[PDB]
Amino acid sequence: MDFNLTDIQQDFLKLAHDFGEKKLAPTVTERDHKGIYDKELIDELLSLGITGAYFEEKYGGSGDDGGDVLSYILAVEELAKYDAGVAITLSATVSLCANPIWQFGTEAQKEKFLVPLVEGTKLGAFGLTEPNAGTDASGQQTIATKNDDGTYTLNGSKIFITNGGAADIYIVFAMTDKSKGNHGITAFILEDGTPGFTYGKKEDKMGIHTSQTMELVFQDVKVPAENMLGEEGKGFKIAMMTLDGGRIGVAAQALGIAEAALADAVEYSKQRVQFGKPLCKFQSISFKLADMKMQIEAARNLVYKAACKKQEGKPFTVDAAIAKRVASDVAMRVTTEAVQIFGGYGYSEEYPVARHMRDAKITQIYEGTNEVQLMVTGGALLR
Amino acid sequence: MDFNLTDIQQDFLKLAHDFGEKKLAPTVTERDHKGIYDKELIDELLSLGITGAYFEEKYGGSGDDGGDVLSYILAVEELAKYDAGVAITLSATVSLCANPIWQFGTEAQKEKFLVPLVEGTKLGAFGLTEPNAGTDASGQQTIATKNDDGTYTLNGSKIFITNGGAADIYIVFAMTDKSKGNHGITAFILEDGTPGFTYGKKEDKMGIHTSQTMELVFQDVKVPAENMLGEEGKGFKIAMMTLDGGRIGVAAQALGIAEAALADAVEYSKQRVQFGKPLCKFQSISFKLADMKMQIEAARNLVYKAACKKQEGKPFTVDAAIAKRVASDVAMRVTTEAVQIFGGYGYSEEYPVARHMRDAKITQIYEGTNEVQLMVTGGALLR
Amino acid sequence: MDFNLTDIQQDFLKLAHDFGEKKLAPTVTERDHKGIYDKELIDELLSLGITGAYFEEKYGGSGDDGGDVLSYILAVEELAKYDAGVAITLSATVSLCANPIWQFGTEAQKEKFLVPLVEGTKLGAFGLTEPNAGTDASGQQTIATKNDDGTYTLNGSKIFITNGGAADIYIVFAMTDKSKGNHGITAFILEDGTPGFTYGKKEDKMGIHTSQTMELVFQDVKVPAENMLGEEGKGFKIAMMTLDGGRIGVAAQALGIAEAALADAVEYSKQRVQFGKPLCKFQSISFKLADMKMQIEAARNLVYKAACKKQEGKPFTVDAAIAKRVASDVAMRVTTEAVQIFGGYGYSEEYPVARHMRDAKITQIYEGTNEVQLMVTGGALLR
Amino acid sequence: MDFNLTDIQQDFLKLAHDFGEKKLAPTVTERDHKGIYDKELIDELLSLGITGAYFEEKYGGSGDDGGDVLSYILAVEELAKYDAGVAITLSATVSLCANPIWQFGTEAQKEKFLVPLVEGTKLGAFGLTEPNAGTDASGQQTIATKNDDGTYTLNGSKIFITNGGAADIYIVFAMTDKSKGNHGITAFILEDGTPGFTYGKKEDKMGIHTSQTMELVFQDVKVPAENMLGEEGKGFKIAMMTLDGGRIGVAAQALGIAEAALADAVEYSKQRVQFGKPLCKFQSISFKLADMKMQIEAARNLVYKAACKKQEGKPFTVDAAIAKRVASDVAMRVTTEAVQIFGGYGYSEEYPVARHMRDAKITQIYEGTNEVQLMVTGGALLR
Ligand SMILES: CC(=O)CC(=O)SCCNC(=O)CCNC(=O)[C@H](O)C(C)(C)COP(=O)(O)OP(=O)(O)OC[C@H]1O[C@@H](n2cnc3c(N)ncnc32)[C@H](O)[C@@H]1OP(=O)(O)O
Ligand SMILES: CC(=O)CC(=O)SCCNC(=O)CCNC(=O)[C@H](O)C(C)(C)COP(=O)(O)OP(=O)(O)OC[C@H]1O[C@@H](n2cnc3c(N)ncnc32)[C@H](O)[C@@H]1OP(=O)(O)O
Ligand SMILES: CC(=O)CC(=O)SCCNC(=O)CCNC(=O)[C@H](O)C(C)(C)COP(=O)(O)OP(=O)(O)OC[C@H]1O[C@@H](n2cnc3c(N)ncnc32)[C@H](O)[C@@H]1OP(=O)(O)O
Ligand SMILES: CC(=O)CC(=O)SCCNC(=O)CCNC(=O)[C@H](O)C(C)(C)COP(=O)(O)OP(=O)(O)OC[C@H]1O[C@@H](n2cnc3c(N)ncnc32)[C@H](O)[C@@H]1OP(=O)(O)O
Ligand SMILES: Cc1cc2nc3c(=O)[nH]c(=O)nc-3n(C[C@H](O)[C@H](O)[C@H](O)COP(=O)(O)OP(=O)(O)OC[C@H]3O[C@@H](n4cnc5c(N)ncnc54)[C@H](O)[C@@H]3O)c2cc1C
Ligand SMILES: Cc1cc2nc3c(=O)[nH]c(=O)nc-3n(C[C@H](O)[C@H](O)[C@H](O)COP(=O)(O)OP(=O)(O)OC[C@H]3O[C@@H](n4cnc5c(N)ncnc54)[C@H](O)[C@@H]3O)c2cc1C
Ligand SMILES: Cc1cc2nc3c(=O)[nH]c(=O)nc-3n(C[C@H](O)[C@H](O)[C@H](O)COP(=O)(O)OP(=O)(O)OC[C@H]3O[C@@H](n4cnc5c(N)ncnc54)[C@H](O)[C@@H]3O)c2cc1C
Ligand SMILES: Cc1cc2nc3c(=O)[nH]c(=O)nc-3n(C[C@H](O)[C@H](O)[C@H](O)COP(=O)(O)OP(=O)(O)OC[C@H]3O[C@@H](n4cnc5c(N)ncnc54)[C@H](O)[C@@H]3O)c2cc1C
Repeated sequence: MDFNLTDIQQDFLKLAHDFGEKKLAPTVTERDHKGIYDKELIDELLSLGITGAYFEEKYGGSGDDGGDVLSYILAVEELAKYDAGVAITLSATVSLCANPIWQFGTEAQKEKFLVPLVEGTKLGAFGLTEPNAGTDASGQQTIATKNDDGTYTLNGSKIFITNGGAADIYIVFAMTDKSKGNHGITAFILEDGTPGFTYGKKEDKMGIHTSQTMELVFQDVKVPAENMLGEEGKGFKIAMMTLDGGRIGVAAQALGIAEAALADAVEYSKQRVQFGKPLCKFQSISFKLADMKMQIEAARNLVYKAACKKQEGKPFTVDAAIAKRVASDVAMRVTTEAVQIFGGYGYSEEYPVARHMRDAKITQIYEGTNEVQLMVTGGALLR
Repeated sequence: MDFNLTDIQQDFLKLAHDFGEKKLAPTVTERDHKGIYDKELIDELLSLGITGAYFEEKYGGSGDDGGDVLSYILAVEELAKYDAGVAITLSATVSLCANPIWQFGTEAQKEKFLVPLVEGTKLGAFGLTEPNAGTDASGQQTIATKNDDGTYTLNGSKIFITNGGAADIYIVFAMTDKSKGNHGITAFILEDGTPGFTYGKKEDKMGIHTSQTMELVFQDVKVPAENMLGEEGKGFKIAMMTLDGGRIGVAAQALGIAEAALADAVEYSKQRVQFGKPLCKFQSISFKLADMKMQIEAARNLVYKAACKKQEGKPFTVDAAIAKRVASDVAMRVTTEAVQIFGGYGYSEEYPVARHMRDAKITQIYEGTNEVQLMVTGGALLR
Repeated sequence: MDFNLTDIQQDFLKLAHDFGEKKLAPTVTERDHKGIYDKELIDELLSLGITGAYFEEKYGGSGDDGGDVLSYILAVEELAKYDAGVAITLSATVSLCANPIWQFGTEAQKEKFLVPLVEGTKLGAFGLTEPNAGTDASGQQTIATKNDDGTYTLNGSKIFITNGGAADIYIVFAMTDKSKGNHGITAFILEDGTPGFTYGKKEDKMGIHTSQTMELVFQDVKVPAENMLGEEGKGFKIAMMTLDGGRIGVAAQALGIAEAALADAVEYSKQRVQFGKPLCKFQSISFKLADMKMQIEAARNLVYKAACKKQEGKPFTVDAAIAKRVASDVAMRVTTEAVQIFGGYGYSEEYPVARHMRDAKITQIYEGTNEVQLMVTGGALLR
Repeated sequence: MDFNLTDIQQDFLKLAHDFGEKKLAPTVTERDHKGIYDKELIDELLSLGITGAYFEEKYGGSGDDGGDVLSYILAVEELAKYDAGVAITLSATVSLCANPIWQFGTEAQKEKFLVPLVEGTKLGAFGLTEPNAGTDASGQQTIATKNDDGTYTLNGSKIFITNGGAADIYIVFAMTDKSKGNHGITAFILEDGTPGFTYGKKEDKMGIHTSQTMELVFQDVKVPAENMLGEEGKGFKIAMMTLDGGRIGVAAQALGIAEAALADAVEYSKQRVQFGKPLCKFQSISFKLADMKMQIEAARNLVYKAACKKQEGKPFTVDAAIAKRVASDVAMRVTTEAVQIFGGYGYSEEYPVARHMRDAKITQIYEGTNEVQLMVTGGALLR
C-alpha cells in the first residue's frame, strides 16, 4: 500500500495546472457565458503531451517513460478545477476514442488513427447514445449493412455526442444484426468529412458550456472494412470496456469540480465579514467546510484506486463504477453547499460558484448514470 | 384541526392556475432563455385580484369577502409551478411592500400608497440588503439625515433588489443613527422617479431569469417626512416583521417549484421506455417518485400552517422560519432528483426540469438564508 | 384549513400526559432494562377512557361527545414520549382490533366483542404475519377449513404478534381458499383460551422492551360461524384498511419518540458545559437542535392530517403511508442525533437517549416497512 | 500510489480472521447478551503477536520483520467484524498505551513497560476523560502534586475508561500546574494495584457489551519520578498525538462493523423470499446493498491511507480525523440499513444485525466525537 505520487505523475499534474492557471482561468467566465468552444485552447491543450500519458512511445506516448493512467487522470482532475468543459473534452479523446483503438485496433488502425490522437494531432469522439438507446445501449436504430465491396453502409443518428462537430475521429456503434441485439452491435471508425456523415443541432445544455455537444447523422455513409474496429458483433463488449475506463475520467472530472468549489468557499469564508467576523469564525461555516473536505477526500482515493487498478491490468469494472458515483454525488453535494456559503453572490454568474453547481449535474448522468453504477456494483455484490 | 380549503381559497387557486396555464406556460422557456421581464404579463397578473387577497375592501381588497393569507399564498405556489420568476415578482409586491404599508402605515400613507398596490395599479419592492448588510442587516451604509425642512436626505445603494427598476413603490431602509445600529434603522417609502434615485447594473443570476433584480443608488435623494413609514429608529422591527411574512411566500414559491418537478418526472416516467418498460416500471424510479412526493407533502402543511397562523393573528415567526427552510431544502432535493430521472434530456434547457433546479437554489438564500432560519428556530427552542 | 386543537383533544392529551408523568415515567428505566410487561399498568391505562375516544356512546365510547381519531392519536403520541412500548400496546388494541370489529362487525359481534375493547375491560391483538408472509401479506398458510357444523377449524401459526400472550381477543387471518390467495383470505375473531389456541416464542427484541411480542399457535382451533369477520374472501381488504389506520398510530408513536429525544437534548444542552460555555451556545449544537425541531414539525402535521381525514371519512391510505414513513424516518434521525449531543452519557442505559434510539428503529419496520409505504404512495401517484 | 496488501499484511489479517472465526464467533451472542468481558479470550488474543506488529524486535515486535501499522489496522478491522467490543480492547492497548510509551518513553520505561504490552503479557489503558473534561481535554482536575522525594501524589478520578478494571498498565494525565491548563497537563504510567488506585462505576452501555468500561479513582496515589511520561507540562501534546493514532483504529473498528452488517444483508437477501422472489431481485434491495458497498469502500481507503502515513512518518492528524468521522458515519448508516433489510428479524437480538447497529453508534463518540474531527480538519483547512 502506498499513496505517494511518482515524480512523473507530478509532472503531468503540474503541467495541466500551469496551463489551467495561465490559459483556462482568465477566459472561462466569458467562454462559459457565451458557450464558446475555443478550438485554439484545445489545440494548445492537445500539444501539452497529456493525451499520450499512458500510451507507449511506440505510438508517440509517454507510457514507456513512466507515464501512466493515474498521470492522465491527475491532469483531467486538474483541468476540471479551472474548466470542466475543457476537462471532459480532453477526457473523451483519450479514454473513449484513443483507448479503444489502442486496445482493440490492429497495428494498421493504430498507425493510422491512434498515433495522431496520442500526439495531439487529432481529436476523438464516441458515438453510442441515440434516442432509443440511452442506458439501454441496445435500442440502437443505426444500421450497418455489408456491400458487395466488402465495405459497410451506415444509416442513423447519434444524440448528445461530446466533441461532436469539433472532432476528427469518431468511434461509432451500429447494429450489424438486429436480432441478437446485445450480441450484434459492431464498432466502426469514422473520419470527419466522410460523405453522408453530417451533424445535427447543437445541444443547449445547463452547464459545462465550454464543451461542444452535437448530433451526428449518418446518411448512406460508406466505410471500408478496414475501418471496422474489432470483430463484427462484438461492439457491445467494446463499448462497455471503454466506458469502464471513461468512468474514471468523469469521476476525476467530478472530483476537480468539487475541489474547485471547496477552494472558492474557503477563500471566500475568510474575506466575507458579517457580524464583525469573517465567515470562517462561525462554527457552522467551519463545519460545512470540514465536511465538504471529508467527502472530497473520500471520493479522491476511490478515483485514484481505479486508475491504478487499470494501469496494473487488474479488472477495474466495479472500482470505476464506485469512483464515478461517489465522486459525482460528492460533486453535487459540495457544489450546492458552496453556493450557499456565497449567499446571494453565489447565485450570480459573475462568481465561479454557480458554474460549478451547474457542471456537477452531468457527472451523475453521462457515461452511464449513477443508477447503472449501482447496477454494476450490486451485480458484482450478488455473485 | 381541519385541512380542507375554503371555496374562496379555491377561487384564488383556480385563478392563478388558469393564468399560469394560458399565459405563463407557453412563453416561459423563451423568456427564461432570454432573461425577459415581460411587463405585460405582470400587468395582467396584477389585474387578476390576487394582490389584494387578504386586504380589506376598505383599501380595494377581498379581505372582507373571505379572502385571506392562505388564498394569496396558494396563488403564489400555483404561479411558481409555471414560472418561478413571476411567482416571486408577485410575492415581493404583496408580502414585502404592500403589507408593511398596510401594517405600519398611517391612513394617509395607505390611501396614497397601499390602495394602488392592492388594486394592482402599482408594483412594489423592498430595499434592505446592501454590500455590507446581508444576513447582518445592520452593516447598512445608507444614511438618512434630517433637513431644516423636516424632510430627509438619503445617500446609499442597495444590492440585489427584486423588482428593482421595474417597481414603482420601494420600501427603503436607512440609518438615521449609526451608533445604535440595530436600534437606529428607519423605514422610508420611495417613489420611482424621485430625483437622485437611480438604478445600477442588472443582476446576472443563475436561474429565475424571469425576475428582474437590480441595484438602486440614492444620490442626495430628498423625501418628505410624510414618506417615513413608522417611527424613526424602528426600522429593524419593521423589516424583520415583514420578512416573517415574506418567508411564507418564498416557502410557497419553493413548494411550487418542487411540485413542478414532481409533475414533470411523473409524466416523463410513463413515456420514456428503456429496456422495454416505461421508467415507472423500475422499482428505483417509483421509489424516487414516492419519496419526492413525501417531502413535498411534508413541506406543504408547514407552509399552509404559517399562512393560517398569520391570518389568525397568532405569532408565526418560528413557523415561517420552519416552512421557508423545509420547503427550500425539499425544493433542492426534489429538483435535483428530477433532472436525474430525465437523463441527458434533463440537462438540456429545452426541457423544464433543468430550469426548476436552477430556481430551487435561491429559495435557500434570499429573504434570510436557511441558516438564519436555524437561528430563529433554535433561539426559540432555547428559551 | 385550521391547525387548532379542540378542548376535547386537549383533554385526552392531558389525560395521557398525567398517566405518563405519574405511572409510566418513574418505572420506565427498570421495566425497560428488565424487559417486563406490567399487566397492572396496562389495565390502568385501559381504564382511562382513551380506548373509547372515537367510538359511539352505544359501545361505551366518547365519540358521541366530541372524541375523535385525533384525540386518540394525541394520546398515543403523548404516551410514546414516556414509554414507546406502552404506546404501541394501546395503539394495537384500538387501531388493529377495536377498529375492524367496529368497521366490519355485525351489531351482535359489536355488543359482544367491541364493547369490552372500547370500555377497556379486554385487550386486543392483530395476527396477520407469518414466517412466509410478512410484506407479502398474500403468503398466508394458516388454513380455515369449514366443517358440517358451519364451523371453522384453524390450523397454522402467526409470528411477531404485539400483545400476543397478553391479549383477550385476537383478529386472525387465514386462507379459506388457497387458489385465490389475495382474494381468499378470511378474518376471524379468535378468543384467548379457545382449546387448540396456544402461544409460542416470545421475541427478544432490540428495543420496545415493555411490549410483549409472541407467536400464536393454532392446532385444530374450532371457531363458530359468527366469529367470521366480514365474509369469506374479503380478509385482505379488511387487513389493508385496518393497516391504514394502524399506520397513523405508528406515525404518532414515532413522533413521540422524536419529541422525547429532542427535549432530552435541549434540556441537556442547557446544563452541560465544556470550554466554559453551556453546550447550547456552540453553534453546531443549536443548529442541530433547530433541524431536529424542524423535522418533527414536518412529521407532526402529516400525522395529524391523516388522523383528520380518517375521522372525516375522506380516503386516507396514502396520507397514512406518508405519515408513517416520514415520522419514523424523522424519529430515527433525531434519535441518532440526541445520543450524539449527550456524548459518552448518551451511550449509557442510565440516560434515556439510547432507549429512544433503540425504540425508533422499529417504527420503520412494523405495520408495513417504510418501503411498503413507498410502494403504496408511488402506486397511487402513477394511477 | 499502490493499493496492494503485502504478504505480511495478509498474514496478520488471516491471523485475526481465524481467531475471530474460531474463538469469537461461536460465543459472541451469549457474551454480548450477558455483557461479559472474558479475560481468557483476551489473553488468547494477546498471545497471537498482533500486539507487536509494528514495534521492533528489541521490544518483542514484528516491526523489524515487515510488520507495520497497517497490519495492525487490518487486524482491528477483522476482529471488529466478529466482536466490536474485543476489537476495541485490543485497539486501546496498542494505540492508546503501548504507542505512547514507545513514542515518548525512555529506554528504561520501555524495557519495563513497553515489552509486556508488545509481547502481550499485560494489557494497557488510557485514562484522560473526566466528568468535567471530555471534549474539553483541558478541563483536567486530577492533580499531580510533587513531593520532597521527587515523587508525585495523584488525586482525582477518570470516567469512561475502556479496559478499566481489567488493565495492568494505565496512562493517566493529571494537572501538575493549573494556571497553564492546556500547557500544564502531565502523563504518568500508573500500575494497577498501586495503593490508593481503586476502580469505581462500571458503565452500563447501549452496545459494545463485551468491552469493560470503568471509572478509575486516585486517592493519594504515590508515583515514582521515573513513571512520568514525557515531562512536566507536555501531557496534552502526548495525549493529542496518541489520539491521532487511536482514531485510525476506531475508524478501522467502525469499518469492520459496517462490513459485517453488509455481509449479513447480502447473505440474507439471497435466501429470504417474498412475492415468490429472493429479496436480492427487488431493485430497491440490490441498490441499497450497492450503496452500502460503495460507502464502505469510501471509508476503507481513508482508513488505510491514514495508517500508511503514520507508518511512513508523514503528518497524519487530519487523515486520522477524516478517517474516523467517515468510517463511523458510514457504519451508522450501513448499520441502520442492514437492520431494515432483515425486517422483523433484524429487530431480534437472535440475529446479529441489531448488535451491529448498537455498536456502530459508539464509533461516532469515543476517541473524539465526530464534531471534534470536524474541528480538527476545518482548522487545518483555514490555516
Ligand atoms: C464523453 C461521454 O460523455 C461519453 C458518454 O456518456 S457514453 C454513453 C453512455 N451510455 C451508457 O453508459 C449506457 C449504460 N448502459 C450500459 O452500460 C449497459 O447497457 C448495461 C450496464 C445497462 C447492461 O446492459 P445489459 O444489456 O443488461 O448487458 P449485461 O448483462 O451487462 O451484459 C451483457 C453481455 O455483455 C457482456 N459485458 C457486459 N459488460 C462487459 C464488459 N465491461 N466487458 C466485456 N463484456 C461485458 C456480458 O458479459 C454479457 O456477455 P454474454 O451475454 O456474451 O455473456
Ligand atoms: C423579495 C426578496 O427576495 C426579499 C429579500 O430577500 S429581503 C433581504 C433578506 N435579508 C435578511 O433576511 C437578513 C437576515 N437577518 C436578520 O433577519 C436579522 O439581522 C437576524 C435574524 C440575523 C438577527 O439580527 P440581530 O442583530 O442579532 O437581532 P435580534 O437579536 O434578532 O433582535 C434584535 C432586536 O430586534 C428585535 N426583533 C427581532 N426580530 C423581530 C421581529 N420579528 N419583530 C420585532 N422585533 C424583532 C429583537 O426583539 C431585539 O429588540 P430589542 O433589542 O429592542 O429587545
Ligand atoms: C401491531 C403491529 O405491529 C401491526 C403489524 O405490523 S401487522 C402488519 C404486518 N404486515 C404488513 O404490513 C403487510 C405489508 N404488505 C402490504 O401492505 C401489501 O402486501 C402490499 C401493500 C405490498 C400490497 O400487496 P399486493 O398483494 O400487491 O396487493 P394489491 O394488489 O395492492 O391489492 C390487492 C387487493 O386488495 C385491495 N387493497 C389493497 N390495499 C387496499 C387498501 N388500502 N384499501 C382497500 N383495498 C385495498 C386492492 O385494491 C386489490 O383489490 P382487487 O384484487 O379486487 O383489485
Ligand atoms: C479507548 C478510548 O475510547 C479512547 C478515548 O476516547 S480517550 C479520548 C477522549 N477525549 C478526547 O478525544 C478529547 C477531544 N478533545 C480534543 O481532541 C481537543 O480538546 C481539541 C481538538 C478540541 C482541541 O482543544 P484545544 O484546547 O482547543 O487545543 P488546541 O489549542 O488545538 O491545541 C493546544 C496545544 O496542543 C497542540 N496540539 C493540538 N493537537 C495536536 C496534535 N494533534 N499534535 C500535536 N500537537 C497538538 C497545539 O498545537 C497547541 O500547542 P500550543 O499551545 O503550544 O500552541
Ligand atoms: C452533456 C452530455 C454529453 C454526453 N456525451 C455523450 C457522448 O459523448 N457519447 C455518448 O454516446 N453519449 C453521450 N451522452 C449521452 C449520455 O451518456 C446519456 O444521456 C446517459 O447515458 C443517459 O441516457 P438517457 O439520457 O437516454 O437516459 P435514460 O436511459 O432514458 O434514463 C433516464 C433515467 O432513468 C434511469 N434508468 C434507466 N433505465 C433504468 C433501469 N433499468 N433501472 C433504473 N433506473 C433506470 C436513468 O438512470 C435515468 O435516471 C451525453 C449526454 C449529455 C447530457
Ligand atoms: C435573486 C436575489 C434576489 C434578492 N432580492 C432581494 C430583495 O428583494 N431585497 C433585499 O433587500 N434583498 C434581496 N436579496 C439579497 C438576499 O436576501 C441576500 O443575498 C441574503 O439575505 C444573504 O445575504 P448575503 O448575500 O450578504 O450573504 P451573507 O450574509 O454574506 O452570508 C453568506 C453565507 O454565510 C452564512 N452566514 C452569515 N452569517 C452567519 C452567521 N452568523 N452564522 C452562520 N452562517 C452565517 C449565510 O447563511 C450564507 O450561507 C436578493 C438576493 C438574490 C440573489
Ligand atoms: C416488534 C414487532 C411487532 C410486530 N407486531 C405485529 C403484530 O402485532 N401483528 C402482525 O400481524 N405483525 C406484526 N409484526 C410483523 C411486521 O409487520 C413484519 O415484520 C413486517 O411486515 C415485515 O415483514 P418481514 O419481517 O417478513 O420482512 P420482509 O417482508 O422479509 O422484508 C424484509 C426487507 O425487504 C424489504 N422488502 C420486502 N418486499 C419488498 C419488495 N417487494 N420490494 C422492496 N423491498 C421489499 C422490506 O421492506 C424489508 O426491508 C411485528 C414485528 C415486530 C418486529
Ligand atoms: C464506551 C466508552 C469508552 C471510552 N473509553 C475512554 C477511554 O478509554 N479513555 C478516555 O480517556 N476516554 C474514554 N471515553 C470518553 C469519550 O472519549 C468521551 O465521551 C468523548 O470525548 C466525549 O466527551 P463527553 O462524553 O464529555 O461529551 P461532551 O464533551 O459533553 O460532548 C457532548 C456533545 O457536545 C458536542 N460538543 C462538545 N464541545 C463542542 C464544541 N466546542 N462545539 C461543538 N460541539 C461540541 C460533542 O461533540 C457531543 O455531541 C469513552 C467513552 C465511552 C462512551
